[PDB]
Amino acid sequence: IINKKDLLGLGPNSKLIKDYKKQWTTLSKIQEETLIGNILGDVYIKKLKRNKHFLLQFEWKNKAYIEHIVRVFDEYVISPPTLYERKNHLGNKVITWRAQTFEHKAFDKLGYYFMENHKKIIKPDLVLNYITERSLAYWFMDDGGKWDYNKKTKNKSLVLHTQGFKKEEVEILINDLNIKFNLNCSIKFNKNKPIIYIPNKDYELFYNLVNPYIIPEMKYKLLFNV
DNA sequence: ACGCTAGGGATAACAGGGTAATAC
DNA sequence: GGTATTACCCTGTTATCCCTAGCGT
Ligand SMILES: [K+]
Ligand SMILES: [K+]
Ligand SMILES: [K+]
Ligand SMILES: [K+]
Repeated sequence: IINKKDLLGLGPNSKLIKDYKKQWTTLSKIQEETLIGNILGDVYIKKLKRNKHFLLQFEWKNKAYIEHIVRVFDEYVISPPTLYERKNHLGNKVITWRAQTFEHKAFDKLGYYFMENHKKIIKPDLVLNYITERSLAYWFMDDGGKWDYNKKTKNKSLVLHTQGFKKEEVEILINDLNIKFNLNCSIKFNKNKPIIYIPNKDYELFYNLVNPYIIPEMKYKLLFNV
C-alpha cells in the first residue's frame, strides 16, 4: 500500500517505484480529458527508444498553473515543480517551472494516438470521440489567445495557436469543432502557419463551455471589459 | 480618430538526450 | 562487476502568444 512520499529521492530502478506503479493502470476520465487538451497545448508526451512507456514533461512560466497540472496528475509525479533559469543568445535570464511524470503504460493510449514519427498529429476522429469542454479549457489555457489585446476593445474574438499542426489538420479541427460545439471557427495564418480564429459572436458560447474549468490565475486569457 | 489585423519579437514553450542510482 | 533500467537534470531551438504600426473606414 505504497505512499508516494517514500519514493522521493530513490534511484530510478528502485523496486518500491515499480511496485508503486501497479497501484494505477488507466488515466481517470478527468485526467484523460485534461491531457487531451494539454497535448494540443504545452505538454511533451514523450517516448523515445530509451522509454518503455510514455511520460509527460511539463514546462510553464505560470507557477500556479504548473502546480494545478501536477495536482491533476498527482499519482504520476514524484517531485515538485522546480524553478529553471536559462541565459539566451540576447544574454537575458529566463525563468520557467518544470515537472515530469515517470514512465507509465496509462499514458500509452494517448501517446500512440497523438505521436507518429515524433510529431504531434491530428487524428480524423479526435474531435468527435475525445475532445470535451474540459479538454477545450486546457487547450485554451495552454495555446489560447485574444485576437485584440487592446484592454478597452469590444472585439472578444479569441485564437487557438495551432502553428505546429498542418493546414489540413487545422481544417479538420475547425470542421469538427464547429459541428460538435456549434462554433463558427474559421482558419487564419500567423507567420504562414495555421491558427483557429473564434469570432466575437462565438464569445458567449465559448465562455459558457470553458469558463467553468479555467483556474483563477488563467481567467485573464478570456476576460474583457463587460 | 478609431477599429482591426498582418507583420514581427524574445520568449515560453516543446523537444531530445546525458547522468547517475538500483538490481541482478 | 558489466548490463539493463530509468527518474531527474541538462542543452537545442524556435513557433508562440503577445504586441503594435498602419490602413480602411
Ligand atoms: K502546442
Ligand atoms: K502557451
Ligand atoms: K513564446
Ligand atoms: K513555441
